[PDB]
Amino acid sequence: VSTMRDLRRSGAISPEVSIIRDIREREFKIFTDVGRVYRPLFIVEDDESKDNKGELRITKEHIRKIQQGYDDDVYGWSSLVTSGVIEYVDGEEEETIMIAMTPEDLQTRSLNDTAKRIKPEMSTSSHHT
Amino acid sequence: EITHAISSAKEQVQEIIYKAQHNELELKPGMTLRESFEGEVSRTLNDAR
Amino acid sequence: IKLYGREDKGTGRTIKATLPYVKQDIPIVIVFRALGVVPDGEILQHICYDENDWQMLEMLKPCIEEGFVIQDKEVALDFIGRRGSAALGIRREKRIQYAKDILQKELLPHITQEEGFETRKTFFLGYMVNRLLLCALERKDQDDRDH
Amino acid sequence: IKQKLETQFTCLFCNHDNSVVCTLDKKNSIGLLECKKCNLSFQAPINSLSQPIDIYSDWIDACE
Amino acid sequence: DDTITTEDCWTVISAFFEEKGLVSQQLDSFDEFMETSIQDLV
Amino acid sequence: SFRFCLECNNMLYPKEDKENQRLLYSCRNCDYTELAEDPKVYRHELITNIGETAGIVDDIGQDPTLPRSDKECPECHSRDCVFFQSQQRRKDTNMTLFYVCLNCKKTFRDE
Amino acid sequence: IAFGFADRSLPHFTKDDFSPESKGFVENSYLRGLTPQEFFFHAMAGREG
Amino acid sequence: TPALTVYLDREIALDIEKAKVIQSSIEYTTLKNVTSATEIYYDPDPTSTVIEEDFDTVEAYFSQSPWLLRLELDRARMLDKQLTM
Ligand SMILES: [Zn+2]
Ligand SMILES: [Zn+2]
Ligand SMILES: [Zn+2]
Repeated sequence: VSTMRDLRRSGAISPEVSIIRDIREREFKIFTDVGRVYRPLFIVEDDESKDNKGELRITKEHIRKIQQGYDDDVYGWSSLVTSGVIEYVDGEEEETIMIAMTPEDLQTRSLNDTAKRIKPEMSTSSHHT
Repeated sequence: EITHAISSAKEQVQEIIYKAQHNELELKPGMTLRESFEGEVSRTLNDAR
Repeated sequence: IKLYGREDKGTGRTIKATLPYVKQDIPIVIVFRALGVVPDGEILQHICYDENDWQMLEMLKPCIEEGFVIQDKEVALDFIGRRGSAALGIRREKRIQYAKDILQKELLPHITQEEGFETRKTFFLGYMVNRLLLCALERKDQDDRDH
Repeated sequence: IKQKLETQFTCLFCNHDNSVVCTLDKKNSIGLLECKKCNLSFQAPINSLSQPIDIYSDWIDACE
Repeated sequence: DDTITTEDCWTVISAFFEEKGLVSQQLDSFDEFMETSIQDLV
Repeated sequence: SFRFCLECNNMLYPKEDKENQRLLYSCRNCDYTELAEDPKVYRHELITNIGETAGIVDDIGQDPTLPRSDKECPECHSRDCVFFQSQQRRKDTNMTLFYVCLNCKKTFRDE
Repeated sequence: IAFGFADRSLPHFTKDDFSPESKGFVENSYLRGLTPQEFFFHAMAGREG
Repeated sequence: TPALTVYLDREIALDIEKAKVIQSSIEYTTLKNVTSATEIYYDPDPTSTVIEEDFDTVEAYFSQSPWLLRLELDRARMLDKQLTM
């Protein structure tokens, strides 16, 4: 699955393909069907083989090239998808992933402003991945 | 005051989960464990608000 | 694929399937034999992948006995053709060859439709029965139609 | 209990259609075809799953 | 490097709509029908 | 575990040998017969617990959606596991948790 | 709120989480503003009405 | 939701112990409700048993078909419902 996942993140396989590992039922399902509804998400580095871990793969360098329109030796949305920083997930693959709501939730923090809203405690699991 | 009463209610719900998962929860008449569990949590949260 | 038998009602709790263009429900074992895999021991080796699971094996018990007397491929294929919405009087010499089309095509056509590939349909059929019994054994919730 | 059923099959001998009656005795696994016209009779074994089309099929093969 | 800010998120989103717009699922679907699907149906 | 004839692959049925007064396992398509190792022929569990623990797979720790705990493994004493309540879908099922050590894959509880 | 995903209410939570925030307790007031998770749950209850 | 409202005689209604007696007599209990497991053995010798577990039970107690029907009662449900063997 790691190899297959990396083929989608580079462009060798069409980015709209779904790669779904259901570990509990011991089933691995792949869909190239027409008509699946999907949405894009930022990819978070999950491999414990680099200092990159726990952070967003996308950086201001990509953001820099987006505003310019060109690489430093057209560069738009689909350029990001075939460079492994954004991927598409559909409803079936969404079942097997863990999504942070905002970039700030990727890292733990150090308030008491009685006007502003309370952020959830999230104390049922000790460490989220 | 408002924030404290909600904070303490979340703790009691934690205690209920602990009791139910360690077989220390009273069963309500006519109800299975999961019904009794769901029932007690709902009463706590509506009284908290 | 329908599982008959209510809770302590329905006596023999067997399983019959429904095939396109056939008027009546046909027991599972019969269609397994009709595809070219006939001894019991191979049939159960295609469905259940856990020889210890006696609860699942006990539920397949009545299905074997209600389809025991159909002991070879030819009488199985003919049992099918005698129900499949055709005309009256196509004789055994051909009523088999009409049912072989209803099995090769129309039945699971998404897997394949070329000849000599009946191993894929037999293996897939076993998967279905396996999934059917997991829900009946309360080991897996029924599917959520709105997912 | 025996089942006496009329069918829409054609007799293989007299050719009268809608005149073949099927008597299926499941207690003894014996099925019986009868012609309401020329009066012929044909016996064949039946199981529990059989229907008038099962023995009428066996009658077509018993002739040929 | 540094952290992705709220303004940076909208830069990414701007690139999406610049390329795809709002009705691309209508247009791409029909385009695939004229290029290929008609031919296959024949 | 119910078995099949080693020469015909059809299923064996239990039948008594009246003359020698012993239990046999007989076939139904041929003459093969063999001796029964177990006097028990059938069991029906009304109050059952089977499949509670069953789904223990080797890659359950690769699933990042599972919550993680601090519980000490009895075998290797690792500080890293996944846990989950019972996968039994009965309505009266308990809510007690199963923990799986990612090293030896043993299943324990909090009782 | 039911587990419409497999053993969880939304993909932003871990499985088998029965805490208040996981099963639809909206802690904030309308004045304070709702968080994104709370928002969807509120829209589920509202739709049913 | 069919339901009965069963008022009790006054002398019984103010004594919780007597009311529990009434409770157990009204409540339907089948054999299926208290049975945990059933078994079918081949026990050919009527005066003995291959089962080592029921050895001391049947041997001392005793001091037709070879097929045996052996059913087990759950101790907890039998104790709560106040039923004797
Ligand atoms: Zn005639
Ligand atoms: Zn044999
Ligand atoms: Zn370990």
